Amino acid sequence: SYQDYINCSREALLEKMAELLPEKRLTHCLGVERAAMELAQRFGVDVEKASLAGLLHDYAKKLSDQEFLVLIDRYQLDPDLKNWGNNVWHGMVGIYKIQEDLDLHDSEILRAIEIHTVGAGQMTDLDKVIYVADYIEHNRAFPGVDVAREIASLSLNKAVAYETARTVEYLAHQGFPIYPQTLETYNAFVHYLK
Amino acid sequence: SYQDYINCSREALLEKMAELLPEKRLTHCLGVERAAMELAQRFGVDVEKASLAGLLHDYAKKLSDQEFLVLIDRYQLDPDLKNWGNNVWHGMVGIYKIQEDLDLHDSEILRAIEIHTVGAGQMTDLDKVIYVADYIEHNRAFPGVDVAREIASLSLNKAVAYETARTVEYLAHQGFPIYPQTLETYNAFVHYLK
Ligand SMILES: Nc1ncnc2c1ncn2[C@@H]1O[C@H](COP(=O)(O)O)[C@@H](O)[C@H]1O
Ligand SMILES: Nc1ncnc2c1ncn2[C@@H]1O[C@H](COP(=O)(O)O)[C@@H](O)[C@H]1O
Ligand SMILES: [Fe+3]
Ligand SMILES: [Fe+3]
Ligand SMILES: [Fe+3]
Ligand SMILES: [Fe+3]
Repeated sequence: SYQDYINCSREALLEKMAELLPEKRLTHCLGVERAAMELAQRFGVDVEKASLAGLLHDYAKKLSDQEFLVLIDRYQLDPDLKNWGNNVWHGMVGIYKIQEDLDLHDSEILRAIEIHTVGAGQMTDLDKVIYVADYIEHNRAFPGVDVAREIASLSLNKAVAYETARTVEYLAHQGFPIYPQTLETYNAFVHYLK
Repeated sequence: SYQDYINCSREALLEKMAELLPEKRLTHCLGVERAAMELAQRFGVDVEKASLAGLLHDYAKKLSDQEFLVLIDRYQLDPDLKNWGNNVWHGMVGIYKIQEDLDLHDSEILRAIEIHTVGAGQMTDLDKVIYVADYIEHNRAFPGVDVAREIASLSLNKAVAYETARTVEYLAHQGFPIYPQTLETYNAFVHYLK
């Protein structure tokens, strides 16, 4: 059960999360919970760790800038993080909030949530499941989600590669800064597209 | 004159370059020579340094992999360079060939050619002129070259930002690895797009 990892039940979590997040964000988290489960089954990942990471992944999505900044200092994280924003922080810093609120200490789940947005050059299979589940969960309908879904049905590595290539492409298309760890992911996984 | 910087005349250079490169690549270099001159005038860069860098920028475009690898060892360059290819090498490594063949020692011209493909987080105005001239020279006709040209008529910084955003976008669109120094450029210049 989830109580094996956090300090409350799935139901109590859901109640807590419904306070912290708007409907759409919570529905998305439930989406990722389900998608992570199906991917974990297909690729030999502990389904329960995947489900819980999936549900928790955007837990900290609505922390203010101020709170993230507070968290950066308190946990003495990379000072460069202050030069960034919510996109980077909700996973990379938001893990400290999750740890505070829910007494989550499992290093594998924490890592999966940590790098769900930006990935890393080295990802565990759990990491990859969350990173992909987030992209392909059943409520998303961006153009090309069907291609992501087909790729994720066959290869987790190729799904990571595809998602990261489309993110780098969209960020550059939009003229947004690209967190350098995302490029690390991109360059590690890009060979899989072939 | 060019003899102020290299060991032969412009004419003798052109003869030498016509041997080293196919017509299209040489025509391109002449294109960049002219474009660099016009940009140097507009933005307060020494027109002669700009012209010469522009003409020399793709001098080493057809060195073999083997020669680049030879050059990496001899000049004891970043060993990571071996993990890459022509795109990165012709500027970043090709400067050593140019120095060998033409006795070019001016640090400013060398730097401009060095990073003409990938840029850097810090670029001199000469660097920027070459980086942009390469993109907008009169023989290019890629879709959007007209937008690049208009931007380069008004702002060198914005021209750098635009070119780099389109390169990052195209590399990700194509599924090619992205040399991490290119992202350095992208993230330094991207604010200029606003
Ligand atoms: N390296 C990055 N730098 C900045 N934003 C990013 C990066 N990678 C992903 N994002 C964006 O962060 C937002 C949240 O992503 P996600 O956590 O995957 O839903 C999305 O709009 C992504 O485009
Ligand atoms: N960071 C990079 N990594 C790999 N290739 C690149 C990078 N930046 C530019 N290129 C490519 O290298 C080629 C030569 O570029 P240029 O020297 O600007 O004509 C072009 O096809 C560019 O798309
Ligand atoms: Fe997220
Ligand atoms: Fe999400
Ligand atoms: Fe070039
Ligand atoms: Fe060129």
